[PDB]
Amino acid sequence: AFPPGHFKEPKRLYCKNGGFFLRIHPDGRVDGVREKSDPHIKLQLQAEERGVVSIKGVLANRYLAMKEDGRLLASKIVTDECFFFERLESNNYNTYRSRKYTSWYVALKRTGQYKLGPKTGPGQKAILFLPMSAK
Repeated sequence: AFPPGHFKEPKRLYCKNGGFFLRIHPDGRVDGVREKSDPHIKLQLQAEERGVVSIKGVLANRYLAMKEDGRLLASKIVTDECFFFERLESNNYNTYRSRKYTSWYVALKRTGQYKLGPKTGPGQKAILFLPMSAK
């Protein structure tokens, strides 16, 4: 598990697939971008309970959610679709697994689009995110 401080400061989440940072747009679209200065990739992780986080786009003021068909969007209000198990994998990247749809992961495709929940799974490059400083 992670200590305090992981949650104190905002983060960028760097995806192994394509080198995309996870981006939360003002209108609730979620996607990836390679540019580290994009203002919409500054995220805030918040511990909801042990090993569970919500992920907020700071500038968008919206929380990452995974929907029942597997799509990603970001909502103004926190709901049960906004919670993820955060786990450090053996390769030192993290995964984010839906607490509601427990086989599905937050993931980005090589195109920059999100990858639909049902196509995700362990061992994919698409599900691996490295948190780092937002500075």
